Amino acid sequence: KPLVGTGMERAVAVDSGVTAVAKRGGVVQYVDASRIVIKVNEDEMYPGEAGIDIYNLTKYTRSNQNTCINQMPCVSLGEPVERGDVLADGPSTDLGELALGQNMRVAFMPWNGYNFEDSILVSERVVQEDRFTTIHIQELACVSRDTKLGPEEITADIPNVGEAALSKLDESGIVYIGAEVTGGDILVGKVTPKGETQLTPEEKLLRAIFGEKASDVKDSSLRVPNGVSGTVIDVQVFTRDGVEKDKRA
Amino acid sequence: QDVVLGLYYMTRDCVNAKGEGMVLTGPKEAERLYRSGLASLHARVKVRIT
Amino acid sequence: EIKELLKLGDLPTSGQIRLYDGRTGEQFERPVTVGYMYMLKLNHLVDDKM
Amino acid sequence: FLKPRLVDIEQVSSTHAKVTLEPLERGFGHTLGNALRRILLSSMPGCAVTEVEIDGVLHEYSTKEGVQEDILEILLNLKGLAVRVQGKDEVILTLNKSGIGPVTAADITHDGDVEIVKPQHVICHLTDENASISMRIKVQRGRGYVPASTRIHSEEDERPIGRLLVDACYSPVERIAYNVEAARVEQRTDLDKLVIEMETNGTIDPEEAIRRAATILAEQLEAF
Amino acid sequence: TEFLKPRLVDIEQVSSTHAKVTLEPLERGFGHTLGNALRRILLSSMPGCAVTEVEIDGVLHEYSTKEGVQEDILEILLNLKGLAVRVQGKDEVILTLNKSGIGPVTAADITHDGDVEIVKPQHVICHLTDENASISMRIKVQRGRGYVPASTRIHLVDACYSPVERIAYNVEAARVEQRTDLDKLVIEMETNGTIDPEEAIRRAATILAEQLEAFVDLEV
Amino acid sequence: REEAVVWDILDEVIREHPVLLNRAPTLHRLGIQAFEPVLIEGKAIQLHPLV
Repeated sequence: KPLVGTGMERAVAVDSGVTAVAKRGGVVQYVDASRIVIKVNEDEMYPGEAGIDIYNLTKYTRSNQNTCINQMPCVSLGEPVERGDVLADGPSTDLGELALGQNMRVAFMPWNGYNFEDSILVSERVVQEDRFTTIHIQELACVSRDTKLGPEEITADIPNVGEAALSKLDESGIVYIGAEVTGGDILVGKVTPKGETQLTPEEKLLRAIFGEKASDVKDSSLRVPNGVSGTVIDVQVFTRDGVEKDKRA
Repeated sequence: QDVVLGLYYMTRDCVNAKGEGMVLTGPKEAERLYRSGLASLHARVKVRIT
Repeated sequence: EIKELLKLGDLPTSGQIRLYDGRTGEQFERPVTVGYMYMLKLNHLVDDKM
Repeated sequence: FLKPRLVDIEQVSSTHAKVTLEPLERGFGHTLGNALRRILLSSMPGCAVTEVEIDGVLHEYSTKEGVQEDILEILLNLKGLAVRVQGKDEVILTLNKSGIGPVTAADITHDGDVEIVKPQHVICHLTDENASISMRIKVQRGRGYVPASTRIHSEEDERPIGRLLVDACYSPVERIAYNVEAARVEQRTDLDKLVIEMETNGTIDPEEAIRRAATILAEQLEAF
Repeated sequence: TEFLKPRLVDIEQVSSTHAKVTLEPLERGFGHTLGNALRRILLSSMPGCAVTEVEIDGVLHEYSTKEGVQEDILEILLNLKGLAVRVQGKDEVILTLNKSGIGPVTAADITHDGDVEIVKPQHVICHLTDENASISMRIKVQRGRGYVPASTRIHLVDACYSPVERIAYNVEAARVEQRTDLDKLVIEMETNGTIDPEEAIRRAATILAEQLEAFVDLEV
Repeated sequence: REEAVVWDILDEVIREHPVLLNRAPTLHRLGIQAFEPVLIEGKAIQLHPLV
């Protein structure tokens, strides 16, 4: 939250849809990280259909900027709530105010040139406290297309990969939910037909020595971009209306 | 910038401080005088130099 | 008002205090301003740019 | 050539204390005190939580039904759970609980080498009459700061995906400060004291720490 | 929780009285503590002997003029300070400047005593102006475990004990294999020629070790 | 594989082999300068203050 403020941060946090504002005031029957159930007062409440407002909180999901957006309950089990009060905080909002960052202990003084122009010199306490840590949500997609040579398969059967490679994929070829991945890991196995290599001399000779059945299928599989490393929080599968859904889907 | 504030703060003189008006054999024991806290970084002093 | 609130602290009017180098353990000449500055991490992350 | 030695080590809280060294020669309280502050803050034992396998959960980014703490936050709470061991370099604690109410650090299963310094420490709360959370809290022991990330090179079939690695906090020491005041021992010309008022989570004793600090300090002197 | 100990890989030493010695690899944070501590000790506490005082054969004062020498008496006291004195079991020795003539009195121009060693015959004590010139005086040494100024001898010559002329430590990153960032501690020191720098370091942090002898156990 | 050996080889290929550094608004010729590469942990380039 800001240690030093104006008094507008509240208005910003609330007026922006990121927070969760109680439609009607009352007592919280139920508080869960997933959802919040509030029992309405009789004065605010309409005569029929009786009683409660249930707010389903948005959980970890992709934002437009590939950042994360996650709501947390700011209230407690069995607590009085006023109408128009924050029932939850969006990302970068604290207790109904607006927190865009973190306030910290800062000293103004030249330190050994390590802050030479505007350059900032930060302690280890900060990187360890994980306070300036940030969570990214990246949406990767794998496309099974139709080429004149044949349809592309999402199958987990991938030419030229070890057991360590095919491990992280289920039987169908899609990575398990929650499995941590880094650059090069196969998220979705994809194979596309390319028949008849038209191999040459010594290559041929080589295949003759080692006896390999070099495949009629090229590897198109979607793998994690180089250098980016994260955990899979979700998987979706879209299918043409009328094509048979694969095992995983 | 930082560097010039460094050399400027190094070489500037105040009117009075620790080590004012003493005499030293050379720069070596001048630095040696300063680092140990006996003589101020900036004080008017006669020193032998080559 | 700020200084007054600082009186309600126990902390100086100057907003500056004595600081010691974590390396040599010796003090720093002059007081240095220390406080709490709300700081933002923009997303220019170096593992995007590189 | 008087060598120094300690004197009353004054405990104040379960958190911190003031340790004192009487016989210090000219300017030696700084040359000692700071060099001690350094090794104290940097190199020191610790048993910070590492691997945590929770109940129905594949990863830290979900929400367990029946607890208002996101899994990630629960992990962050476990990272701040202070414990001490005796004869083990790694111990796996079994945490169980259910029913509406706060789950503290005293709800685990006691073990031979387990000592919980903060039984009030909040792991996560519990919002519904039947919701149950079982977790294997794998606490190991080491030095410095080992983030969850550098933990994977070795890899080697960490396949149980229910196992969430967390960043290693290992260090007793929070804040170490030293003040050298002139200590007049009854007869001597001018001698100084050393008051090192340190700060800890309670998982390390003042004499233990201040011993091992100087230990390592002179241990580096082995060049000669 | 096993620990990382270096042993000096290289001593790169210029001439004799000068030395630059590198110690790697260290643990992060250790370069500055070792370097600083060893520096603070290397500077202000080191056993050694030079000149606490000299009687003036010419006059009674530090302010006067000698017949046959242009140097002010304080000027010559300076030179005396820069004379390297290594004394044996004799605790306090005393020499004489006896010589006279048409040219400067060096450190080879001083009387030769039993347990006295001058490292530099080359040293300039004072010049000799023309002809006969009255110059010879006596010089008493003194011992110290530290540095004692001239004004400090309360009940005058600045007493320079510690053989160290200069001490500096450079901390730079050290690379070991799968270890990411370490300390590489480079000490650089000049001496007055009495004790060589290489052993000077050794006694310097032997002092440190002895101050720590009241604490630890195990490794040894 | 980023096998452990190759870093030592890269130390070799880097030594005497300068790299060119350039900034966006190149105005005078000094807008490009050649330096000697020093291997550094991290994704950021370290540029001498005097330059």
